[PDB]
Amino acid sequence: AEFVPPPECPVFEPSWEEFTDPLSFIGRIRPLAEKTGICKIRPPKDWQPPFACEVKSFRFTPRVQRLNELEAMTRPREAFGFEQAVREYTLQSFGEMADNFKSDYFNMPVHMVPTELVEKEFWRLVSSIEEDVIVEYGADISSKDFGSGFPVKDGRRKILPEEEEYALSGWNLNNMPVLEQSVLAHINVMKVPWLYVGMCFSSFCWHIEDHWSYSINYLHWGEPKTWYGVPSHAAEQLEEVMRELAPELFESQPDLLHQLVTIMNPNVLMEHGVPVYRTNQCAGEFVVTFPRAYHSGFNQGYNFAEAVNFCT
Ligand SMILES: O=C(O)CCNc1cc(N2CCc3ccccc3CC2)nc(-c2ccccn2)n1
Ligand SMILES: [Mn+2]
Repeated sequence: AEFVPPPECPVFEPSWEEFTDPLSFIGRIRPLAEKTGICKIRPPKDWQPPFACEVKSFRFTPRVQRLNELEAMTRPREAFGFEQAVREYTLQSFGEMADNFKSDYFNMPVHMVPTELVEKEFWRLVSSIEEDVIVEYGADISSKDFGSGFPVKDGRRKILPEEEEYALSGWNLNNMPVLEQSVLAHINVMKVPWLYVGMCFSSFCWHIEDHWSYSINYLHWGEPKTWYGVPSHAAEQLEEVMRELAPELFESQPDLLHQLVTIMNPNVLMEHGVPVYRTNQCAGEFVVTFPRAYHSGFNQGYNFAEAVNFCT
């Protein structure tokens, strides 16, 4: 049985007038987008920010992902835990590895592999015990390490005159409001975007953000990032289904720890009555996750994303 793609989440193509500030736009589209958990926003055609990361020094140690680790629990192999150690890549060397992996895996040029094929094969590999596929995920790279993907007027990197509008734009993830209101905030006497370098099959589990926060994600360049989302009204329904289908050894684990391994086929959630929506986030497009909207996904290939939590 092949994977059945969930219905598509809403995609918005705002005009220049509607693109004037994100918080007003997200607040207007919320009656529809909050019913799907996630939504995609395509900026106007002429809105093309530069890539402002320090590429000459960009290096990272991506985490190793055993895609079928949950299904493998039904088997202890000899010397388990020593499968593959983490290594350091550059932005170039990671891309060379990523493109070579995908082209070798599908026996096709990387740009010719349909998004539906990677999606179908990803969910087959997750539940396969006959094949052990291992990928790497350059996740949790702080924008403070090598700079944000967006230009920032902090004096650390040169900004051309035609790039200044992107350093001051409200859609620049460094210009999103992040300070939550509370009484403690008036008693005590800092959040920044995070970067994610992906390859084919690199994935993130079903989870919600801390404090049920909104999140916005921008794909600077590369192959698409495939998303799955669940609206907040079905959050407790997903949690009960996920706990019933997770291994019994993890069923009583707290949410913050359970979310570290929650890779689950969306078709199984949909069969249990959970509404799920999907999207392919392409280069230059935004994805907004709404409060308490569970979401997961994987990368179609070598790409570079930036994400931050924002408050309303
Ligand atoms: O890849 C992207 O574009 C962002 C995907 N979303 C992620 C991705 C992500 N990472 C993906 C790598 C990974 C893989 C497996 C388990 C945990 C993690 C955490 C880092 N972590 C988080 C996270 C962390 C803390 C609180 C809330 N969210 N969110
Ligand atoms: Mn997250």
